Amino acid sequence: ENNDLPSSFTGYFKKFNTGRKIISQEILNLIELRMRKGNIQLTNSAISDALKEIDSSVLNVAVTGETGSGKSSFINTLRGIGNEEEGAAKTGVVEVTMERHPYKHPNIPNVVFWDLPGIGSTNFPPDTYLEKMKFYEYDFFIIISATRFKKNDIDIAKAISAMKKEFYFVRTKVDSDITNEADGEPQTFDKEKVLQDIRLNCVNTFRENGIAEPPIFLLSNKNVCHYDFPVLMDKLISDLPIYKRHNFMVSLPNITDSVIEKKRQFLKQRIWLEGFAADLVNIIPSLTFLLDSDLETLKKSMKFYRTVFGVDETSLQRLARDWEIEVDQVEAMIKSPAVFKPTDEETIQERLSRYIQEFCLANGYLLPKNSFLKEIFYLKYYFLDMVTEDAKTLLKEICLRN
Ligand SMILES: Nc1nc2c(ncn2[C@@H]2O[C@H](COP(=O)(O)OP(=O)(O)NP(=O)(O)O)[C@@H](O)[C@H]2O)c(=O)[nH]1
Ligand SMILES: [Mg+2]
Repeated sequence: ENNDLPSSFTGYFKKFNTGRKIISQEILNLIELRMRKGNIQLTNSAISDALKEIDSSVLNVAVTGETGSGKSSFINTLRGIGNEEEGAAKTGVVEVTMERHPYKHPNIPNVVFWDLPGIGSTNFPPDTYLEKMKFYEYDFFIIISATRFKKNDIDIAKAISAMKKEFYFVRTKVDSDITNEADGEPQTFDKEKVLQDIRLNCVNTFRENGIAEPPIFLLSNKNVCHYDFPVLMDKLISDLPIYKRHNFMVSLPNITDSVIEKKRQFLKQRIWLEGFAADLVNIIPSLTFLLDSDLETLKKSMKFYRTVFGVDETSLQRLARDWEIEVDQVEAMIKSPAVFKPTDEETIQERLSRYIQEFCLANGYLLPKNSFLKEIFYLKYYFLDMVTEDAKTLLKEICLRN
């Protein structure tokens, strides 16, 4: 195929949708220009900066609404926390306080959810409210409502729109409405129709009050991944500057296979980046000896991936708790927990040695003839596929246990 490095390096990213790239074209060109000239110190530095930006990226998400709107369950769902685990948002807690309480993401501390007090329980008018709540500090400004449209909510929307700014409308408890129509309306019932009506009623409420009509999302916290949740996350990511997508993408709850699959694609681009900033070699990866200086990097990488896909230690026992079984049985459903557990069958070195042969037999080296990433990186790809698979497996169990 292509025996050119600069060319092969950037040729890799065309394997992802324009919106699922984690680095801009411009930045990608910078890296190539340097690489083209052969200036190794500068191309490593360029990549390094690019990853520095991605990581240091901070994300502030503001969520507002009246009590019982679903505001807590929402924020907790976006953090992978139960509605009662230590560090969860509680109802009316912020309302009484009358002050915004932040909630850093457990694994991605750079992602912050700001639970804002319902304007109803504050002696602040719309504009003063936003002012006190520091509106221009959030990347996202969500307004959450349930079945009844609150007059307060309307005024806030009216203030933001009149301000020429944007916000998202997350309507919850849609499940309640579908169960009510099904009950009283035997045949004249249809979730698809009920859904449509609820949506057009939100649309008009905004139009009627002279609001520009924002992105609307109907959903249920008593059964996420079922309605506009997947769409909600796609929209949120799409509205982000490229460099901020990575951190928010990997933070997202693993509610569907697509979310999970989208996470893997992002990380497959990070490995490639790390692989090159680390500099290529001419020795076949399966013929290398793994140093402890490497086994660590790989143990650290595995802990991160596992956490990102919710198949780590905590997440596991948490699931054992629900299903009333034990972690063991759970770890027996997936593969990643075993990787670093010494068994009578083989030692770490022996196992990782095999993973590299299998990976390259199935995927070949990803570069031009006699060019290779350092072994340590092919293993990350391997770990990444294993974790992705595991998350998917467990997600099936979660649903298979209704
Ligand atoms: N059926 C159903 N219930 C929901 C949904 N979202 C939240 N709830 C329910 O509402 C209760 C509490 O909602 P919760 O999110 O705590 O309220 P809150 O909006 O956060 N209060 P606060 O606004 O003060 O933060 C729980 O009983 C949960 O069943 C939903 O989409 N469908
Ligand atoms: Mg709350």
